Amino acid sequence: TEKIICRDVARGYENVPIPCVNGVDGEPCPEDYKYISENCETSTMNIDRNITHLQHCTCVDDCSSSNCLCGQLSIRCWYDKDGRLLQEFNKIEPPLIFECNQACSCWRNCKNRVVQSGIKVRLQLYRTAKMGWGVRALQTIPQGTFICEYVGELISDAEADVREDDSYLFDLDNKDGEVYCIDARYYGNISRFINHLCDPNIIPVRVFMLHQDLRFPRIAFFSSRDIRTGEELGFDYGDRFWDIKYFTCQCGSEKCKHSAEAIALEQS
Amino acid sequence: IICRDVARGYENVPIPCVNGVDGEPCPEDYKYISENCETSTMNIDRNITHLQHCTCVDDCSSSNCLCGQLSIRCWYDKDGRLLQEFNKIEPPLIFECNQACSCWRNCKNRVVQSGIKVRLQLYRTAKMGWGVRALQTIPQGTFICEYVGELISDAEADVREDDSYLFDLDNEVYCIDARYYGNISRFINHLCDPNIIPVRVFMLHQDLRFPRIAFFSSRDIRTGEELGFDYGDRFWDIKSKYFTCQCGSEKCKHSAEAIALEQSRLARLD
Ligand SMILES: COc1cc2c(NC3CCN(C(C)C)CC3)nc(C3CCCCC3)nc2cc1OCCCN1CCCC1
Ligand SMILES: COc1cc2c(NC3CCN(C(C)C)CC3)nc(C3CCCCC3)nc2cc1OCCCN1CCCC1
Ligand SMILES: Nc1ncnc2c1ncn2[C@@H]1O[C@H](CSCC[C@H](N)C(=O)O)[C@@H](O)[C@H]1O
Ligand SMILES: Nc1ncnc2c1ncn2[C@@H]1O[C@H](CSCC[C@H](N)C(=O)O)[C@@H](O)[C@H]1O
Ligand SMILES: [Zn+2]
Ligand SMILES: [Zn+2]
Ligand SMILES: [Zn+2]
Ligand SMILES: [Zn+2]
Ligand SMILES: [Zn+2]
Ligand SMILES: [Zn+2]
Ligand SMILES: [Zn+2]
Ligand SMILES: [Zn+2]
Repeated sequence: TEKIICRDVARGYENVPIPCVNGVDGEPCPEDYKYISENCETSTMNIDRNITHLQHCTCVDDCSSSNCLCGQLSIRCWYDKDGRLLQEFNKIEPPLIFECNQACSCWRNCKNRVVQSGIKVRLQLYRTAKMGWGVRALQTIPQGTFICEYVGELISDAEADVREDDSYLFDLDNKDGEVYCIDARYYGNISRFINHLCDPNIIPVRVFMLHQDLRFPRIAFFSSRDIRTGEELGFDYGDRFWDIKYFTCQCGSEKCKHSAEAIALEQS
Repeated sequence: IICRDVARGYENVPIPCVNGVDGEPCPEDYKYISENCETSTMNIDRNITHLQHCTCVDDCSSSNCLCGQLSIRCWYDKDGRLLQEFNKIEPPLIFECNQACSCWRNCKNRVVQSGIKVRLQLYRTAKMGWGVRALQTIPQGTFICEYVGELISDAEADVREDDSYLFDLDNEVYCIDARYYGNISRFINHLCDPNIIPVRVFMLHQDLRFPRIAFFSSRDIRTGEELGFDYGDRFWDIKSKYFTCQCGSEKCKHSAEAIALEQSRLARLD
């Protein structure tokens, strides 16, 4: 039978509790990491936090106009009235989102402040059948809804290359510059338990909020379609992960590109 | 009511602005910010491994909370008010719980980080310009607001024309300048009979160069009563050559009447 291992893995740091359940085996709630709601540093990253370096808008409205400088920096503001990404949003090659900040003239509740307002959907940490821990939806989630942020430890490329466990690295590669990582192995949030799906229902987006240091985008997961209740969330880890990894994909999708069956067909 | 919220929704509560004295509109010669900002490379030590934290599995109400111990004892009661025994003359540093603690976000040692809870008003006074008054009764030791401004160096503070909004952070001295960037606390006037006290607090970082200033009530504050702290003699030694105190207290130490009595006491002596 299924039991509640923990009422809130986030210890009240989120807008909503993120409980933990297991109805598959006798493995307890994971405790081999530190839950953090916001990205942390373990060495000086010299993030540019200078308020005068912030590009901002002069909006006296709710930032719903074509004239919002912040919306313009993002090509257009991609959020609708309810905070969901527009259907026209490029899901394959997504643009950078520049949310409003503390230097804008607008209010804290303007239409360009979705990711900075945190988690709004009901999520659950649960034990899967062949992928260990996973994250599923406790409610129906419409397409373009913000889910959560890929929160971890901000580390350099030189540091990522010295780490034994690389199963929690998110790459932050820019146009023509530096390489920085988010490692969610020692420090991370709920997104560290999101598994790979060959048919994914969430997409990662590079977002800027309180700072605009281009070497440090924050990763926001948005639904890439309508998600049913109980449905497991997942994004494509990329071919680099499957080229690196010892274990085959257990997503079980009919359109699975990284199963042992699919791998053996490609080699043949 | 001239403005519904001077904080543009950045606070837990709206901070409205009123004027029933003159024709001056609500102030717009500054940028409202809910949190301290930087205008130069400050590099506040934000390394999570450098954080002193507790191992509390409870709500941090015990004598065993390391964070409470760093603060001598946790000075907050069940309701988040400072204990009566709290040294109001020479206050200790408060080390609130942080993201490295094992406790929950709603533990008993997280008062200042949970922001403004009292209903405040920005209003026009009779002889002190803009001031901040209470729209509710406030019990002693209640957290009011933070002295939010721009984080600047001593060398920078010495190069600034307007020094009427500087808060000193001495331990290498740093300042909070609330002239260009600031919050509601930038309108808190000086009172010779003060009802609020400043306290140095540490929360998400423990870079001792940058304590955050928290204002707590020093006594029970009636509704409508203007909030104010003692700016210190250093301010009145600077600013007396230009203006005198208008707090109107019977125990006023910086009124033109008090200044003229001291100069007459010295001329009678030597
Ligand atoms: C297979 O998993 C990844 C391995 C990665 C990896 N491997 C290095 C190889 C050298 N190795 C040394 C001990 C010899 C250290 C580890 N390196 C890097 C950056 C790349 C730029 C240069 C610095 C390092 N990123 C990775 C990202 C990976 O995940 C990809 C995204 C999907 N993740 C899954 C969970 C969250 C999102
Ligand atoms: C009169 O107000 C103050 C003036 C100050 C002041 N003045 C300097 C003098 C030199 N001057 C140069 C043109 C030569 C530049 C300005 N300097 C400093 C520090 C001292 C240590 C080294 C850096 C500078 N602190 C001050 C604090 C003050 O307020 C005290 C508290 C009350 N405030 C009221 C609002 C909120 C709290
Ligand atoms: N589609 C998939 N097939 C098999 N294993 C998967 C998978 N997706 C994720 N995993 C597992 O999850 C790791 C990435 S982090 C995901 C959280 C993890 N399942 C946990 O229990 O902590 C992968 O390295 C692998 O161990
Ligand atoms: N007790 C007092 N007597 C006379 N002026 C005062 C005062 N307390 C504060 N002030 C005024 O307030 C300044 C500090 S900032 C306080 C906010 C200010 N009253 C405003 O309208 O913006 C002082 O330099 C002085 O201009
Ligand atoms: Zn705008
Ligand atoms: Zn806006
Ligand atoms: Zn904006
Ligand atoms: Zn698969
Ligand atoms: Zn504790
Ligand atoms: Zn605590
Ligand atoms: Zn603590
Ligand atoms: Zn006075």
